[PDB]
Amino acid sequence: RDWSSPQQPFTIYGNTHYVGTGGISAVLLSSPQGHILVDGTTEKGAQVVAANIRAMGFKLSDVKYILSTHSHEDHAGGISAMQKLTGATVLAGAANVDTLRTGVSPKSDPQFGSLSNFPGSAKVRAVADGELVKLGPLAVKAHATPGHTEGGITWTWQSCEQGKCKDVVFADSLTAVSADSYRFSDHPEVVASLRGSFEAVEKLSCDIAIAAHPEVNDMWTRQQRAAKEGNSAYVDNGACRAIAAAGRKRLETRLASEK
Ligand SMILES: [Zn+2]
Ligand SMILES: [Zn+2]
Repeated sequence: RDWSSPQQPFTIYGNTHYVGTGGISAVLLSSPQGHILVDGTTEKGAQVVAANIRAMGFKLSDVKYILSTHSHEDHAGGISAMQKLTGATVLAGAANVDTLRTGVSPKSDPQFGSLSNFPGSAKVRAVADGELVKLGPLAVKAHATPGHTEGGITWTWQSCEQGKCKDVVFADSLTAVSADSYRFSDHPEVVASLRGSFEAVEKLSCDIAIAAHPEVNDMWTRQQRAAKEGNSAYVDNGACRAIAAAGRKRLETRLASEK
C-alpha cells in the first residue's frame, strides 16, 4: 500500500468509483455526459490511475475535469500525466494553482523541500470557495480547507444507488505535518487556517467520506466488508466529524512536541 502501488478499482457508491493507488485516493465520478477525476496520485501512480479508469470500463478522453485536493506530490504528482491523457482542465484552490502549473511548492508550504517537486500541468484554473463545478448531470462543490496547504479544497457531491442518494465528501488532508525544519508554532495563520478547516469539515453533509489518504476513513476495511454488506459498508455519516477530530488531535500533539 505504497503511494504508487497498484490497486484494483471498485465502485464506492453509484457513479462514484475508486481508481487510486493502494496508498493514495483517486475517484472517478462518472456520467454519460463526461467524467470528473479527483486527484492524480504520484507521478508513478498516474499509470495506475489510467489503468484503473480503463479497467472500470471508461475512456480517458471522457474525463473533462481533474479536481485537485492539494498540491503535494503524493496527490498531484500524477495530475500532469492524467491531464495529457485526458485533455481535461485541472481545478484547484487559487493558492495552489501555481504549484500545480510548475510542480514547485511555495516556500510557505509546510512540506516545501521535504516533499519533492513534481511535473507541472497544463490547463490549470482556480475555483472559489463554494463554487459549483457542473458537467452534465454532475455537480461538485468546492470547500476551502486550508492548513496542510494554502489552497486545499475538499470536494462534495451526491451519488445515488437504487434511488437512494447520499452526500459524498472527498476530504482533503487536515494534518499538521511538515518538513523537520518547519514549525507550526512560527506560523499562526497556518494554524488558524487548520482550525477553521476542522470546523468546516465537521459541519459538512457527509454520508460517505473518501479521505485523500484512504486509510484515514478505513477504506480498505470498508472495501472488504462491501463484499457481503454491499456499498452501505462505505456509508458512515460520522466520518467527516472523525477526520476533523483526528486532525484536531494531531495538531494538539504537534504543537506540544514543538514546545
Ligand atoms: Zn499533503
Ligand atoms: Zn498526502
